[PDB]
Amino acid sequence: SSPHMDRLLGDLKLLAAYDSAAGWQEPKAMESAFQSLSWDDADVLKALPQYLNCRGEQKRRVDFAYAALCPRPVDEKDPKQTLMSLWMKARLFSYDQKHPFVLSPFAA
Amino acid sequence: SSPHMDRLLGDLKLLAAYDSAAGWQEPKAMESAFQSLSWDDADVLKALPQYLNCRGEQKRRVDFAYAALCPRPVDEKDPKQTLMSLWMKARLFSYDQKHPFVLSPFAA
Amino acid sequence: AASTIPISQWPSLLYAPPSSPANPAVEALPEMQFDDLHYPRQMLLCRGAGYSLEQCNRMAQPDARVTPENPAEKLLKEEAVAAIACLSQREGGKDEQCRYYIERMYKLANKE
Amino acid sequence: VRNQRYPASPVQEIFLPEPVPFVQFDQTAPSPNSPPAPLPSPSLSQCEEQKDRYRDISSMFHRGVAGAEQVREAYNSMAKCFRRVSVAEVLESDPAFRQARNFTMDLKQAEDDQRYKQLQYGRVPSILTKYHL
Amino acid sequence: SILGAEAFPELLSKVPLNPQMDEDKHFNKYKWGNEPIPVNRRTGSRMNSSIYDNRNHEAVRHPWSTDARTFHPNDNPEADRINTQYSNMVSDSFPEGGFSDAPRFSSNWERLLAYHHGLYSPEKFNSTTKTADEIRLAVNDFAAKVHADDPKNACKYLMIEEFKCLQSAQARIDPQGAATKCVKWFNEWRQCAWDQEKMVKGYNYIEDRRARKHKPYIGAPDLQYS
Amino acid sequence: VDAREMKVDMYEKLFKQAADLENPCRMPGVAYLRCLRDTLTETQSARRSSCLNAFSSFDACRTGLLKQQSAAVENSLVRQNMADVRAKALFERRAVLLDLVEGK
Amino acid sequence: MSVFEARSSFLDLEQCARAAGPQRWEAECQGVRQRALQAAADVMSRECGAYGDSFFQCYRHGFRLEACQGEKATMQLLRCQRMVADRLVP
Amino acid sequence: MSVFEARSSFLDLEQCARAAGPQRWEAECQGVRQRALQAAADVMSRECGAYGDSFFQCYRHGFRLEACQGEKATMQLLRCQRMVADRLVP
Repeated sequence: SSPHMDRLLGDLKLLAAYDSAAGWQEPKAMESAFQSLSWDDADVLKALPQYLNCRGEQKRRVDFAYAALCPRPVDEKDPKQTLMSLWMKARLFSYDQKHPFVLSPFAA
Repeated sequence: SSPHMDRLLGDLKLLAAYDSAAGWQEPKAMESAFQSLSWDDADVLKALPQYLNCRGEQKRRVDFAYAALCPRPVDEKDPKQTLMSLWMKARLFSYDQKHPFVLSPFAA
Repeated sequence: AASTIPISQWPSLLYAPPSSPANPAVEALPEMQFDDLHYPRQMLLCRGAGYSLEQCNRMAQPDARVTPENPAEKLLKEEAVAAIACLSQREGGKDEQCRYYIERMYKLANKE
Repeated sequence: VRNQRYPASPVQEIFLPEPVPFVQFDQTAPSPNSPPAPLPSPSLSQCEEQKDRYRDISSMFHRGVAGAEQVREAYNSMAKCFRRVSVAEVLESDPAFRQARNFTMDLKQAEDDQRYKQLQYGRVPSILTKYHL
Repeated sequence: SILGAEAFPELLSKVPLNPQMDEDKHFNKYKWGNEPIPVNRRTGSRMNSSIYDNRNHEAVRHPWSTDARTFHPNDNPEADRINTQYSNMVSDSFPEGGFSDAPRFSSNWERLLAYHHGLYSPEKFNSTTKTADEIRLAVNDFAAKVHADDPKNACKYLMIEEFKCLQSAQARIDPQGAATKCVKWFNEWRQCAWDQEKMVKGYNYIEDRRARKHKPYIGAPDLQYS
Repeated sequence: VDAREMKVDMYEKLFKQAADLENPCRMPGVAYLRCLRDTLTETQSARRSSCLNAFSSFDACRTGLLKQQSAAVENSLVRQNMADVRAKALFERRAVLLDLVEGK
Repeated sequence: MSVFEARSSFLDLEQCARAAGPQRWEAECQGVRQRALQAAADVMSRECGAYGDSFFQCYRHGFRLEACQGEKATMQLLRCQRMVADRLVP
Repeated sequence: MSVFEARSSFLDLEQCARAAGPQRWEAECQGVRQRALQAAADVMSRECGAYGDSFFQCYRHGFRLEACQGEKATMQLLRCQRMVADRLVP
C-alpha cells in the first residue's frame, strides 16, 4: 500500500548495509545486500533509460537529490557500486517525473 | 527595441573600421572588426541561403542597395571581404523580403 | 594487522582511506561538494534585486556545484543496462548469473 | 605619440622593411586538416548570470547610479546568449545548412581544384541599354 | 493491511546492517563476529581530561541536572581493529549519537541565561557526531571560498588545514579538545602571515660576518643556507 | 597610481577585517576590489565596464543585508508588542481573580 | 497547508469528481488534484518530519545508534504517514 | 504622409483590429497596416532625414570629421526615430 516509500527505505537500508559490510570486510554480507536490492522494479527499470538520456533541469534535480542522499563519489572501477548508484538515480528520476521535487526551503 | 536598425548601423561602422584599419595596416583592429560583425543573427543566417538562390527583381534591388552603401568591388581572393559582403547582402535581403525597398525618388 | 588510527591522523584518513572491497575515488574526494548556502544565497540575491517570495521561488534552481557524475555511467552505458537486465531477470545475480556482464565491465574498467 | 615602424628609418627602411600583413590566418602555425568538432547544443539553461545581471543593472539604471554603457553591455551579452540557441535551432532545422554542417575537404583538393580560372569580374553593360538601343 | 511489508528486506533476506544487528538477530553473516561497543563508549557525558585539573576524569558540571557517567575512550584497544574507517575510529574518542548531557528546559529564560553566561550552545549539547562525508563537504567548501578570497596566499592551505582538523576533531561538540589539536596549524598560519608580509614589504637585516668557529671541524662541510 | 593602490589596499584591509568568510558579501567585495587592482591604471569610464560584474553581486548582497536588518527590527517590534499586550491582559486577569479569591 | 485547508481541498476534489464523472476526471480535475496533494504533503511533512529526519540521521550513521536499533525508526514514520492519510483522504 | 494622416491611419488600424479580433487581425487588416506603416515611414524620413544624411556622410568619410566624433551621429538619429514613434503609434 506504500510500495514507493517501502522500496526507497529498503534501498537506503541496503546501501547502509553494503557500506558497513565493506568497512568490516564482509563479502558475504555485502553480496547479500547487493542481491537484495530491489532489482525487480519495473518502474525503475523503465525509468533507467529515461534517466540515462535526460538533460537539464530534471537531471540537475536528480543529481541534487542523489548528492544529498549519497554525496560520496563511488569508484569509477567498481561496477556493483556504479550499478547501485544508477539504480538509486533511476528510482529518484521515476519519483521526480511522477511528482517533481521541490528542494528549496522557500516555497508556497 | 530597434534591433534591425542597431545591427545595421553597427555593421556599417565595422565596415568603415575595417577599411580604415586596412589603410593604416592594423591586422589586430581589422580582425576585431571582422569578429564583432554580428555573425550571430538568426534572421540573416536564414536569409543567406535565400539570397544565394534569389533571382530577378529582388536580387537587383539588393544589388542596387549594396552598391549604394559599398560600391567598391572587393578582391575576389580575400574571403573575409567576400564574407562580410555576403553578410551585408543577406541582411539587406532579409529587410527587403520583410518590407520591400522603394528606391525611386518619385513615389506617392 | 589493522592498527589503531590516532586522532591526529584522521585528517589524512579522510582523504587517503584504507583499502576496502568498495573504495571511493580518493582523487575525487576533494571534489565532493554540496552547498547548504545555495538557496539562501540565491534568495538573498533575488530579494536584493527586488523580487517577491513567489517570484524568487519560481526562479529558484538546484545547485549545479555538486559532486561530479561518474563517467562510467556515460562510457559503460550499454554494459550497465545489460547487467541491470540480467539482475532484474536473475534475482540480483544470485549464484553467479550476471558474472558475464560484471566481468566484462570489470575488465573494461580495470585493464589488468 | 606615433610609434615609428622604422626608428632607424634611413637604415631600417631599405633592408628589412616591414611587409604587408596577412589577416586570413596566423600563417605561423600548422594548418588543421580536420574541421572543428560540433560544440554542445545550447539552451536557456545558461543565461543565468546574463539575465540576472542585466536585470540588476537595468534596475540600477532606473535608479540612475548605473549608466547606459552598462545596460548596453549586459543586454548585448544576454542577447548573444539567446542568439546562440536561436542560431542552433536555425542550423539544425533549416535544410540548406545540413550540407554545410557536414562539410569536409583537404588542402590537396583545394590546391587541385580549378575554379580559380573563373574568378574574373564581369563587365557592366552598355549605357545605351538605358535608352533601349 | 500490514504496515511496512516491502520495507524490511534486511529481515526477509537475512542482511545485517552491522555486526551488532548480526549478533542480535543471529544471522551469522559476519565471518569475524562482533565485539560489542560497550555502553560507556556508546554513550556518556563530557569529562575533564587534563592531569593538571583537580577534577580530572570527572563529569562536566552544568546548571541543569545531568547524568555524571562519563564517556570512556578506548585506552587499551585490541591489536586488530579490522574496520579502520572514520566510522569505527571516531567511536574510540567520541560517541556517535552525541553526549547524554542535553537539557530539556522548563522555560525559555533559563536557556537565555545559560547562553548569556556561556554554559549552553545547542550546537554543542543537542548534536551528533559529524560523518566523514559531511566533514569533507565542509572542508571543500571552505577551501573553495578561501581560494576565491585569494589564490596568491601562502597561508591558504594552513588555514584550510586548521579548518579540516577542527571538523575532524568535532569542534562543534568538543571545541576545547579540538583547539588543543588545531592551534599548531593556527600558529603555522600566524608564522606564514609574517613570512608573507616580509616578502611583500622588503624587510631584511644586516647579517654579521662569519664566526671563526662556524664549522666545528676544518674537514667538515659547511652546507650553505640562504 | 601609487595612491590608488594604497586606497584599494585600505579598502581591502578594512573590508576583510569587517566581513568574515562566513559573510556572503565577502567574495563579491573581494572580487570587486581585485578588479580595481587589475584596473588601477585606468579611468573610471574604462574601469566601470570591467568592475560591473563584481559590483552587481556586491550591491545585491548589500541590499539583501539591509532588507534583513529592516525585517528583523520590524518582526522583533511586533513580537515584543504582542507579548507585552498578552502580559498586560494576564495581569488584569490575575487582578480580577485576586478580587474574587476567598480565604484567610 | 493546514489540515482544514487540505480537507477542504479533498472535498473540492471529490465533489468536482462526482460532477465530472469516472471517465473524464483525470482530464478535468488536475489542478484541484495537485492542490490537494500539495496540502496533504505539507501536513504530512509537518507531522512526520521529525521521524523522517531521525531516519535520515540513522542512515547517515549506518543505523549504529541506540534509537536506530530494530525497526522502530521505520515503523514510526510509516505509522505517522498511515495516520495522516487515514485522517486526510477519507 | 502627414502626421495627421498617419494618426488617422493608425486609428483606422486599431479600430479595424478591435472589430476583427486578436485571432484574424493579421489576415483581415493587411492593407490598412501597410498604409499606416508607409505614412509613418514618410513622416520618419521627413523628420529624421537630416540625421540620416549626416550618418551617410560620416560613413563615406570614415567618421573622420568633427561632427562624426563620438556617438551623436547615431544617437541623434535613434532619438528622432524614437520620438517619431512615441508621437505616432501610441
